[PDB]
Amino acid sequence: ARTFFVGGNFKLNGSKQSIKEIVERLNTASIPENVEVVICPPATYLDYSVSLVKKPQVTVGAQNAYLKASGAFTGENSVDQIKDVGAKYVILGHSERRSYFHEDDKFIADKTKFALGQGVGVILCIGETLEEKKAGKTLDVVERQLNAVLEEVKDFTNVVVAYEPVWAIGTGLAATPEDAQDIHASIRKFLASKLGDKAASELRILYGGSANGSNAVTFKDKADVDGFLVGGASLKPEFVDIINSRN
Amino acid sequence: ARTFFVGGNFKLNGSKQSIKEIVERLNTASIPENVEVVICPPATYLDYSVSLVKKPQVTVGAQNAYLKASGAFTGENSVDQIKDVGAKYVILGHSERRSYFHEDDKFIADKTKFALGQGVGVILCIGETLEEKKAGKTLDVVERQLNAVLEEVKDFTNVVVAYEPVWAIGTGLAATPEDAQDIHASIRKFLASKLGDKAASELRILYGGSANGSNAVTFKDKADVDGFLVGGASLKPEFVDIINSRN
Repeated sequence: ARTFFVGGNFKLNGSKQSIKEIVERLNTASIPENVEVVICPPATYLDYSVSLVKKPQVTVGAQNAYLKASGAFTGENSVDQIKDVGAKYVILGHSERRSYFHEDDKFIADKTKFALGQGVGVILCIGETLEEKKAGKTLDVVERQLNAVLEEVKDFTNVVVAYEPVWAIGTGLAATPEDAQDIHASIRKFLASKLGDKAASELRILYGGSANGSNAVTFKDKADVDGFLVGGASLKPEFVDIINSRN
Repeated sequence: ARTFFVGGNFKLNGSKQSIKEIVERLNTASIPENVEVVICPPATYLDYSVSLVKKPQVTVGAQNAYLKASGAFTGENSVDQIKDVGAKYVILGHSERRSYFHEDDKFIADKTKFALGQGVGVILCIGETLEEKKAGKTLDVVERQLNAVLEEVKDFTNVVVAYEPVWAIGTGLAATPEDAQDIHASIRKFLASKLGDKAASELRILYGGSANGSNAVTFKDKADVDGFLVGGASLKPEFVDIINSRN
């Protein structure tokens, strides 16, 4: 079956002291043996985070990387350097980068192929805005975003897809577990038409909307929801509750 | 007088092993007592670099940071993280980010004001392209870039300016020490009209064109060249020669 996957996107937050607390808590926490947890701290703390982890179920990932391993790209992160310090994943296509930093569909596709090629797992993010949602373009958007990646990537074995309901950010709107199940199902069905039912059935699709200790359990019976890409809750003790939400 | 300043921009290069070698060499190297050396490794190696440095003249800097200390900005570096791990500087406005990552004049200005406000030193980069050079817009460009920063920054005490002759990168053209002295003098005179002669006389203006162990010495008698923002050579043993180029 698809292994429950909980990613923790710290975003631009954390210090050596606060992250030490986050990791030590995970080191002593009682969590399922068959769960995959990936904490994603700022690049400045990747090495340190890896050094602190003493839990088999926990690995470390970066929040972004470039499409080349090295070169004259001042300010970027490299998947090879991420690997060098012991990290195992990289978040690509996060809505905050597609919007604020104008990373287009192909940029994300190019980064994904490169990361996978260097042996680094990818937490691929997709999602539509409120405007796109109201225009009834939800499927058109996620399909366009995925299609771009499919042009460069044929194997999603080392990939997990995170659906971000951008339309629910600061809009006074809220996505429900039913909303998640519906779109995850459509996404899985779409990817099956492009990669075949088998690959589609093995792909973890994570809910990337507001996920916390209080509401994680409300998604436990959604068949096509295989985990989460947690936001601010990943910096708190309740992150452990999310990991145990399907016990 | 102005203290000689040598920055080493590693760009997207390095491994824990290679950086250890670079830092250990600087630790045991014979360098001037009155020189400020700032090595700038990828964010992934900032903490490790600081931990290895044992030379008083050597400090560490990041290659880029956002204009906020924390928040929902997945993939960015924060000036507070720089301070947290003992780093002291941040490179802002490097040509590679202005071009490839579409960072405009105001974005750099905002980042600079924020970085300085947090007590982090800034290596402010400016420079014109081949087209701008050919159109004789060199001065118009550097002045435009600086003016944007001046709108937000009124004190350059904790700033060092790096002039990048982008027009000499992969174009078949080469800048000379005479070219550097001329533009540096013009930059200083311009800033003097805005910040006053005293502030301008204390400002370090670094040559950011191709600078290596072989040609560093050719800039020794140029009164307005106060140092370098070294590229590829900062990854090699000759970086030490650049640091000693004015003995």
